[PDB]
Amino acid sequence: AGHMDAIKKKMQMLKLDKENALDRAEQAEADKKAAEERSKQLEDDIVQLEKQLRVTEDSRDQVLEELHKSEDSLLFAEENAAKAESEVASLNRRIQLVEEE
Amino acid sequence: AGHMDAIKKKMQMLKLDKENALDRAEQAEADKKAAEERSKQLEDDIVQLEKQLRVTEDSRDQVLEELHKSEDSLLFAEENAAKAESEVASLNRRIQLVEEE
Repeated sequence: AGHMDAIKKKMQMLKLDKENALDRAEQAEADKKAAEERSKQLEDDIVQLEKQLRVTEDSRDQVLEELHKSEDSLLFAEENAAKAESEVASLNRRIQLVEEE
Repeated sequence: AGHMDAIKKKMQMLKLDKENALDRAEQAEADKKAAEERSKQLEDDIVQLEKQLRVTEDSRDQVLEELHKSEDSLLFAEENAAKAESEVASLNRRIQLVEEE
């Protein structure tokens, strides 16, 4: 085995180390794309959830509107109750005065 | 028709008016309960929606966590890529120096 045979042997072992370093570079570069692809997936996920949030919020705002119309119904019913009670008291005074004629 | 016959007649017409006022009081009192019952219905509706909102929010917070772990994956992959690139350059210098022996 010549001087060059030995050098040959050592270049081969180094090339073997480099091939493994290269494998690791390729894994890492794959891992960078897998991560970037997922990050993108998830970022859209939140977009979708942000929109879903806005919906549930408009849908809530809508029950609130109905609530407000109902509260208004209630108050009008109270007003009407007092109006009729007043009318009944007025007719009772009138029947009393009529009876006394 | 006596003096009292006439008074009788007028008390009857007044009683008729009062019976109608009473009907209106009863409608109004019914309307006050219908409104209060609905207001209650809707107030619970929003409770339910407030809770649903909090869910969708926790579920969003959760995608965000996954996002953060993915971003972290990416950075680690970049670190690993540079590490391996460095190793490959180091082995290339070594093979060059070996060849020259």
